[PDB]
Order: sequence, then C-alpha cells, then structure tokens
Amino acid sequence: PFRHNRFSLTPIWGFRRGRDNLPYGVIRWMRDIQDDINKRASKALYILS
Amino acid sequence: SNKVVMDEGAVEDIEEFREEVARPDAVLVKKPGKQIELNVDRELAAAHM
Repeated sequence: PFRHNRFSLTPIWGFRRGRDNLPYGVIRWMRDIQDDINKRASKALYILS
Repeated sequence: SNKVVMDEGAVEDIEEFREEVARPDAVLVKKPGKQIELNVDRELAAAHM
C-alpha cells in the first residue's frame, strides 16, 4: 500500500566481502587473533603449573 | 613450603624431616653420601606472581 516502491527494511551495511558480496562484521580478524591469544594463555599457564 | 628431591637415604627419620623442613628454626641431619636438594622449585613463585 505504501507509495514508496521499496521494502520497509533498510540494511545498515558493514564490511562486505569482495568475492561473494557477503557482509561481515569488524570482528573476524580480532576473532582469530583472540583465539590465538586464548591458546597462548592456556599453554603458558599449563607449562608453569 | 619447601619441595624436596633427595637420594633415597638422605634422612634417617622421614617423618620428622617431613615436618621440620618448612620450619625456619629446624635442625636437620642427613647422611654423608646422600645429597639433599631443598627448594626444588622457587622461580615458580615469581612466575605465578
């Protein structure tokens, strides 16, 4: 019924992958380095213990 | 507390050895040819701090 010829939902975009045009958040790189940090913490704590 | 690694016959009385090692005033007697290594791990305390 609305006069405007577009969908109500408006996507606030972010980082968009070049290959597949799939949006991704800020996290990804922070994510992989963070999991590496957690592994380092567990390893060092075990070695000391 | 001290950790002790020793030759099997380092001390004649192992119970009194066990009790008195942590004592700062204790008198400990050991056999001549059997070595005593008190304070096996103390850099671990600094590492944990």
